[PDB]
Amino acid sequence: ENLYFQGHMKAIVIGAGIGGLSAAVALKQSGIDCDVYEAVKEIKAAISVWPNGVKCMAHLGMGDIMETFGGPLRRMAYRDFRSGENMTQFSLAPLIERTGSRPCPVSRAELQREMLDYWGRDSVQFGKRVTRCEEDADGVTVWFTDGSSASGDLLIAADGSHSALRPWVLGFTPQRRYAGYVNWNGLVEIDEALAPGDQWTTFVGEGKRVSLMPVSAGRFYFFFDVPLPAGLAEDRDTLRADLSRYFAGWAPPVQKLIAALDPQTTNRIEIHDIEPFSRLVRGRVALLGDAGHSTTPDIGQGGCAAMEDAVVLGAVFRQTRDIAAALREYEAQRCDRVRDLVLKARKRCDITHGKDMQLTEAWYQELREETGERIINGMCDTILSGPLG
Ligand SMILES: Cc1cc2nc3c(=O)[nH]c(=O)nc-3n(C[C@H](O)[C@H](O)[C@H](O)COP(=O)(O)OP(=O)(O)OC[C@H]3O[C@@H](n4cnc5c(N)ncnc54)[C@H](O)[C@@H]3O)c2cc1C
Ligand SMILES: O=c1[nH]c(=O)c2[nH]c(=O)[nH]c2[nH]1
Repeated sequence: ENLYFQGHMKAIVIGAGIGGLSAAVALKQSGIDCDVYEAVKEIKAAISVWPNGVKCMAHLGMGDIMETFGGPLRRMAYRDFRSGENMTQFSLAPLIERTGSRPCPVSRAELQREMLDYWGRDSVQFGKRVTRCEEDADGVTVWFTDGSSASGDLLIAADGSHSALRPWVLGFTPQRRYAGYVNWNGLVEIDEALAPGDQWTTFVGEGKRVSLMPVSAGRFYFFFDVPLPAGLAEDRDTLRADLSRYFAGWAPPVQKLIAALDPQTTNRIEIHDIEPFSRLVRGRVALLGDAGHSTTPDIGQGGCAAMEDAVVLGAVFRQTRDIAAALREYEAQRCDRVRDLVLKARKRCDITHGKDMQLTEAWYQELREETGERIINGMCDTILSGPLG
């Protein structure tokens, strides 16, 4: 009856990705007991964690993970696809000073592992795939495909971009929108024949991108973007040849990358987003992370946004036990932010990948005249609009 006492407030968190584990950690900080449920039986290339996300991780008590595994990112450059020459290059030092943290690219595998380690695998029930939630005046209940169910006071749906709970919260089923390009990504060992080990290097041209950024342990996170129709007959077996075709004529470092990579460990993903929602919560249930907002990766803010969601979620429960009031405040704080992030990503996606090839050529022109000041400013804007400023 006094809801502050241990065992009187139970949150059910669905999903053990970045969002779910962040949310559980944040809820626990605010004195709420969480049971975490995850669909897959076992976990299974990288994420750029900008300073807004880093400060969130620090706030959540998980700062050591970022310091330890974050790649040494200190500068960036854009290179011409033919010449391979610098169009613009500059250090990120100024951004790090304005935002208060260094950027931390981290391998997805390592980030996930460390966060599970931190939360503790024993407090996660795997093979638990949620199908339905229902709420009464007393609480909320969810059902799992294996026939079990669980009840609690609060439900956090952090079940990803294909969220099963999302339709119940919204009242309809949003659909994923193909963003018009395909991303190939993976990891390779740092070889300065490709690019500098402390910088994020992107080759641009023809509405395409080839990118390298350092994660931990002397490795590069790499990705290739190509504007393409969805559904092409292309997989890991067709991979090297596909990339060779798509990037014919591109500077030698790119050919070096295509030869260096391992197709068996390289991901090919057709990029989608979802039109932003105007609601994130319903009763005792809140969407968090990709479940509440699904963006293209184009400004590297997807995982950061889920961390931001969690920080705000913990904060709204810090000094209240009125679930309905807390979740309305969560929604109030998050909804405009994640809308802007999805739309910002979308716009950048469209400029980068030649939706209008002239706008794209104009962007390349701006990169030729770029000192770094305008880009740094733009990045700071995105970062400083986060909950921890
Ligand atoms: C190619 C690419 C590059 C990216 N780069 C960046 C970047 O540089 N920086 C950045 O900040 N973000 C980046 N992102 C975005 C980032 O990866 C995601 O936003 C982030 O992983 C979302 O976390 P999440 O927990 O909400 O979703 P997920 O990581 O997808 O986790 C959801 C979890 O829920 C589980 N689940 C699904 N359905 C059910 C069910 N019904 N019942 C129970 N559990 C279920 C899933 O198994 C999964 O473990 C990138 C994304 C992509 C695709
Ligand atoms: O602009 C991008 N930033 C990223 O952090 C990222 N990650 C990715 O796969 N594609 C992109 N694009």
